Amino acid sequence: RIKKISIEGNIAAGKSTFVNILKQLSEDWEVVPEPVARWSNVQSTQDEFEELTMSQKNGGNVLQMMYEKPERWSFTFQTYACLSRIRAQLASLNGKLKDAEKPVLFFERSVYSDRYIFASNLYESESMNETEWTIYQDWHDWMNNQFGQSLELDGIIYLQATPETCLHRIYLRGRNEEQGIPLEYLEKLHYKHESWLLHRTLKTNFDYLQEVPILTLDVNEDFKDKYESLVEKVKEFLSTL
Amino acid sequence: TRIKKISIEGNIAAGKSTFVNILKQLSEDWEVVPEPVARWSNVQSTNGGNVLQMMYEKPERWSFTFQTYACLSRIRAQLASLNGKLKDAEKPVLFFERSVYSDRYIFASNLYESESMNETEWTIYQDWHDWMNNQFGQSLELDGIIYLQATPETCLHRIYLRGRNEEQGIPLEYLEKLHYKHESWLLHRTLKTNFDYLQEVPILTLDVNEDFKDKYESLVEKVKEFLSTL
Ligand SMILES: Nc1ncnc2c1ncn2[C@@H]1O[C@H](COP(=O)(O)OP(=O)(O)O)[C@@H](O)[C@H]1O
Ligand SMILES: Nc1ncnc2c1ncn2[C@@H]1O[C@H](COP(=O)(O)OP(=O)(O)O)[C@@H](O)[C@H]1O
Ligand SMILES: Cc1cn([C@H]2C[C@H](O)[C@@H](CO)O2)c(=O)nc1N
Ligand SMILES: Cc1cn([C@H]2C[C@H](O)[C@@H](CO)O2)c(=O)nc1N
Repeated sequence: RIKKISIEGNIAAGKSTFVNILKQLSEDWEVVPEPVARWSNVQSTQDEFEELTMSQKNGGNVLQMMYEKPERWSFTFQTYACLSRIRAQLASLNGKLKDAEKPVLFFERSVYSDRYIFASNLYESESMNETEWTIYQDWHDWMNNQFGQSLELDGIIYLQATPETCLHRIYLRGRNEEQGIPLEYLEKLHYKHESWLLHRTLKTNFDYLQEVPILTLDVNEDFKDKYESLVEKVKEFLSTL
Repeated sequence: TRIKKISIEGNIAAGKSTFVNILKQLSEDWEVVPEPVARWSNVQSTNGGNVLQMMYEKPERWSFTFQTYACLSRIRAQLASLNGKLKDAEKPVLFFERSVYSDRYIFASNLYESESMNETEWTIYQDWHDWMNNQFGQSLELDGIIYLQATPETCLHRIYLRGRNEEQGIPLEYLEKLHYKHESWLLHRTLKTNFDYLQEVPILTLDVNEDFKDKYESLVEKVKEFLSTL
């Protein structure tokens, strides 16, 4: 019964900012954030006895390892990115909004952006070879088939910001791992988003996506400047779902 | 599922595919899930890369990728076989050529120990494994284990007999390391896992060091009867 809406857009477009403010408008609205923290500090579960005397230690930073050496670390990062996402998304689908009249769960990105934007771009850039790309897609396909329609989207909200805006916002936010990202990299990700969500020319292995409704919102302005009209557009869009 | 799931464990070229292929023929109630080794030497969706070779040749670069794919393809194969085969059989048994537990606590673990995977790769692999099995752990849980015991020297010889190109450079001491993990898991039972049910699972240990021209009859009957106790 929970409607599932993906917020899509480039790095530092303003997705987290927008959606976590937006969700306050209704007790029936919740967000699943992207597990970026879990990527910059890699941890696995402690044993039940061990956790009582041993601290959960800071782990490696796979996000940073990927940015430093994408040709070595991209496949590892993308596999983990998508696994951590699915785990978090399924749990919120299963455990939240059990008392909502019109429950909406907003996902910060989707398994589709993992594959068709980010990993695809890494492949195109030869940061993943043929074997890695085949394995990744094989895995991604298998996992999607395993769930029925459970993660399937009801709608996508595309926050469209220029590569230049995103580059500035990466600096504003100050994530250490992202400070070396050049404009050329953001432009590549921009183009993939435009093909997928705006021009709608991008073909995926998931045919329902060809027909999922998409709301495109320009987020280039300062947050106060367009927020009202954005909220109005979002609410009108949800009414149609 | 009411399908009995039995894992066949043992070192490289101990004789597991050979044994399970013999076993299979005893009843129409018995099926096998082989390791999809062909998918590992020829990477393809559903002539590609040989990720088995890439791992053996460059294990600090390729071990994690290989271990992830191997386990993923096993879970895929094992689940398919449950979903479709036997079910409606009298006393269904499914024999697995290895398990998700040997993937992790034998193969991947040895790679981490040998520094072929770093801390980050090992932590990611364990997180991946815990989760992948939290969904599919229940449906794949083992009823029994058959441990096919062969010396590292026997295994090295059989690697030669079989002639898989990728394996011809594996040294005796690599086989020794895998042997020690098997014995610790299945004989000494000193290897502890994240899966508490396993400590309860009965194990039939079979010595397969001898030429099969010899004592194979006893072994097979001895399985037929182990399964009666389950
Ligand atoms: N419309 C906006 N105007 C000014 N700053 C913004 C706007 N939207 C987001 N930000 C800021 O830009 C940075 C990136 O936003 P964030 O929501 O973290 O992006 P994303 O979730 O898409 O990666 C943050 O520092 C946030 O303060
Ligand atoms: N008991 C045995 N005696 C003689 N040869 C054997 C015996 N078991 C296996 N072999 C041979 O050894 C090789 C490895 O056996 P295989 O069943 O493929 O091993 P695994 O599946 O354990 O890797 C094959 O060439 C096989 O014909
Ligand atoms: C989903 C996702 C995100 N990122 C990066 C972009 C940001 O630097 C950080 C947070 O989204 O992770 C990535 O490389 N690949 C992905 N599949
Ligand atoms: C399951 C499994 C197998 N192998 C190797 C041993 C053999 O060379 C080949 C076929 O089992 O793959 C491996 O390195 N890691 C695994 N998790």
